[PDB]
Amino acid sequence: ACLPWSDGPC
Repeated sequence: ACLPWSDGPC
């Protein structure tokens, strides 16, 4: 699950 400050490849 993508990160808040580092979403990335969801």
